[PDB]
Amino acid sequence: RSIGTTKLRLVEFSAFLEQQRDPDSYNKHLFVHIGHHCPPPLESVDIRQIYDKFPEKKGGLKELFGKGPQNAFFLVKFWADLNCNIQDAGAFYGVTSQYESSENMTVTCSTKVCSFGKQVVEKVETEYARFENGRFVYRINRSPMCEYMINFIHKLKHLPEKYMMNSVLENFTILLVVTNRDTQETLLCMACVFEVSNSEHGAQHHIYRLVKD
Amino acid sequence: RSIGTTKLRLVEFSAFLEQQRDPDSYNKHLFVHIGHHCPSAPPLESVDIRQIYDKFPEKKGGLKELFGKGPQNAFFLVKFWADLNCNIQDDAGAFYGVTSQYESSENMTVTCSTKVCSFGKQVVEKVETEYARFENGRFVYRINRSPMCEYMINFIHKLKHLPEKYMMNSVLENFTILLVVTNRDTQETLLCMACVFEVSNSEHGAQHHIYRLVKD
Amino acid sequence: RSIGTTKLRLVEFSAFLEQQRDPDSYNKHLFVHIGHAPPLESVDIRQIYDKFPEKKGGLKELFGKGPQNAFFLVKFWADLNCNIQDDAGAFYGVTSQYESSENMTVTCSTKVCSFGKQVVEKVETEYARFENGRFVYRINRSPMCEYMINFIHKLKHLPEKYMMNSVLENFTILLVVTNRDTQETLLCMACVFEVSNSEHGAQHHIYRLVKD
Amino acid sequence: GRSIGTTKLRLVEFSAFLEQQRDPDSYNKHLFVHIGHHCSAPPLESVDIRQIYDKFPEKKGGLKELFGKGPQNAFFLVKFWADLNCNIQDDAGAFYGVTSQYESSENMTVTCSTKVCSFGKQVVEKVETEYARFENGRFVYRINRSPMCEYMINFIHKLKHLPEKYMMNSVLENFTILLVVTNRDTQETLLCMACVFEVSNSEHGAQHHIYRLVK
Ligand SMILES: *CCC(=O)N1CCc2ccc(Oc3ccc(C(F)(F)F)c(F)c3)cc2C1
Ligand SMILES: *CCC(=O)N1CCc2ccc(Oc3ccc(C(F)(F)F)c(F)c3)cc2C1
Ligand SMILES: *CCC(=O)N1CCc2ccc(Oc3ccc(C(F)(F)F)c(F)c3)cc2C1
Ligand SMILES: *CCC(=O)N1CCc2ccc(Oc3ccc(C(F)(F)F)c(F)c3)cc2C1
Repeated sequence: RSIGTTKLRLVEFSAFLEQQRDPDSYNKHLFVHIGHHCPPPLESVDIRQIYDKFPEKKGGLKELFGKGPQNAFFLVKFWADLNCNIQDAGAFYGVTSQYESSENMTVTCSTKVCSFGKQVVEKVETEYARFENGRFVYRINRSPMCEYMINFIHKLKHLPEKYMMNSVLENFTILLVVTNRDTQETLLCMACVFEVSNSEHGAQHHIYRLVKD
Repeated sequence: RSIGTTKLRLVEFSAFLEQQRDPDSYNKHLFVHIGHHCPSAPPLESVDIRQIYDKFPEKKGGLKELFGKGPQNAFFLVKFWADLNCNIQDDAGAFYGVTSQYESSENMTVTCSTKVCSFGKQVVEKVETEYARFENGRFVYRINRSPMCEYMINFIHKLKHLPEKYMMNSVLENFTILLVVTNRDTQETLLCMACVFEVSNSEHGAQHHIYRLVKD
Repeated sequence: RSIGTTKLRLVEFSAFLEQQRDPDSYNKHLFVHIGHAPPLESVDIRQIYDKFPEKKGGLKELFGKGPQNAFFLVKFWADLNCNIQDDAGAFYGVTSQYESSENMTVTCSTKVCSFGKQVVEKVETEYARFENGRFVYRINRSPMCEYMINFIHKLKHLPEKYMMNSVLENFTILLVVTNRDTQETLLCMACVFEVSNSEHGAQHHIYRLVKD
Repeated sequence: GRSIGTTKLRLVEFSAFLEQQRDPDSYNKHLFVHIGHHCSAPPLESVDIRQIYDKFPEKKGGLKELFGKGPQNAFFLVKFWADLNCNIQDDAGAFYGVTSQYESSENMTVTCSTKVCSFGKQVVEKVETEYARFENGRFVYRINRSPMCEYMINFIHKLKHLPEKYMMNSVLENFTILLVVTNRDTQETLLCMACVFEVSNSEHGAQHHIYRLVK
């Protein structure tokens, strides 16, 4: 009941704000987080429902899902924790991700930020395996957020009501595609949709399998 | 110059409070900090060790006995101005810790003795043994995230309960810590740091002043 | 399954030898390792009571207080295929990592036992760090005691593996992880040892400890 | 003693290495080259930059243009004696990497440009942007385990196939690396290292010699 195949598993996804107010003061706030698999079957969602929320030209979600394998494709619903004081104090907006496999491969992680189903920015990162605790580990550590995403978070936090933030987020999505660079095989695909958390616990997520009917 | 000989050099001393308010919220506050930095600077100022003998434990294993055995160039006075500007969230997922790092050209087994003293009498001692790790062309001795004893956690709580820094400084006049790093095999004193404390009133946060201890 | 409960789970256990031959050369050899399928096999705890101490705070007393689902037998096949070139820049160490949903002060007791009698105890207190959505307890590089370093040397001096296995019949390690505040047993690992003859190196088999 | 640094940025670590995992119980790490953290003392020995212009790319964005813009105190020649005494095992989960660390009193976005040059012509460029971490009372810029490009992995293999170090040294006469660390916001050159290579005369050691570049 996690984001993974037999070939690759998501261990960590963390989007955060670090703030160093002074030499004695450090703070780290998590906006969204997914942790490592821990021992019912995963709920399914028809991919046709999200076709308009992602690009559908050459290399689009429909084309990618068509090539398969279908068991690599997940819908991730995020509730973002925006309860943080953005000070004046060096700020760093970052994303940390970790994957694990039994196999050693060169993996390419494609991150596409999408507004009304149109690509606004793509970030491409290549990662090589590291043998830790009896498995091959792939870590993108402290990937800096683009100015688009920093500005977007600022604009959302300016809205006085969470229903207004959720309304804006209806047209905001992120597509994460992890590919074996050598074979061009899709290892993992995460279609990400966003709301703001109202919970005291903070950031939440719900994972679904993507299928056709 | 720095807290260091040809045999051992202090790289880092950091006393801190970590607080995890919730799964999305982490904070780390430094109370005191020393780092080693490449000098641009004069030799370290001297203090007569006779002036501080009453502020530390004496008789067998005491500062006078340790300084007598030498070497004298291993002995330093450290004046700390502690940053107490932090919100203790009722110790909700709180960790009080000390990180220290030393470096040497030699591979040694080092023993770090910490004696907390009230009016010149030992109130608690902590002893830690460290083994070298060869990192970046030097032997490194790292105590990572050593937990503070309950005496020190309670003491910090009591100080922060005082409404004025002048009241905290009055209490701290009679509070000292003696740090002794020893070669466990030869029993040679590598470094000795006699530590005295005030609270910082600076905007920048924690401050420190290092002196050599001499006899004259 | 794995070594864990709802309250605490073993993530990593490694016993190793590091050697720094020169400034450009570093080597690390693992003797034994555990990293986190049908349900785990059961073993009757009565079979192993004589292999561990049974006075006040002993295995029978600990198992009696429970919970029983915290108690495991770990059979290790140790990889002794390593050139102890010298103790020349050599470090013998143990790394362990545990995870829990709860924030606790955990006490890790390690008892080395010869013919069911304690020869050395190491007690290590660990405080949580919240990493990747869980509380993590890491003993990062715990130095081996001289007893264990000398024991490994003496075993490797024997010309045949059957002789090493014979000596190891009367050697055990008891690992007890306790909530320091409540004194609840979180995990107990009763460890028994053979030498590996496998090309793959170190192996292990985990069992639940039960009464019948 | 000798240190690659200015008042604005100082090299703490440069390490090029090979990690090998022979089996689940066996790990090895070999350093090819290493520069450590180092601190009155006299000036560094000088080299006329005109002598090395042919050994690095020139015209627009070139070493002459970079040195012209300055500051001159940011420019260093680094002679490396590489340790190639290592057993490259057959497909044994190998990782070829470079680890670098810089420190500053100032908080900056720094861009590290690495240009591998054969006969003074760029064969590969790697660009890495690093953001500061405030650690032990300073801003630290760490590129941890940057993977070596196939060109460099293949080059190390081909050199090690030669039966004599003097033959490797002959090949290395036309091999250089240019490291340029830039303040991304202001486009100021913080540090420039013009790197030349020999194989070490030692059985098991790596060495280096640092020089100032002058006109
Ligand atoms: C340039 C691309 C980039 O900076 N990204 C894309 C990857 C990524 C994924 C998740 C997050 O985290 C958030 C945080 C807050 C919200 C908000 F505003 F509440 F909806 C998010 F949608 C996503 C950042 C990035 C950064
Ligand atoms: C059991 C010993 C222990 O926990 N120690 C001794 C070593 C040590 C050194 C320094 C600090 O940091 C502080 C922080 C604040 C004050 C205060 F409050 F100003 F007095 C200090 F005196 C010392 C902690 C320890 C912890
Ligand atoms: C002082 C205690 C100590 O040093 N320990 C106890 C914990 C521990 C657990 C496992 C190992 O690893 C080995 C390695 C080899 C053998 C051998 F030789 F096969 F018997 C073992 F039994 C255990 C070391 C320690 C170290
Ligand atoms: C794609 C660029 C790359 O992978 N690089 C360039 C940066 C770098 C710097 C130094 C080293 O280390 C060596 C090791 C050995 C030799 C040799 F062959 F002996 F001369 C070197 F020249 C350089 C690697 C890189 C990797």
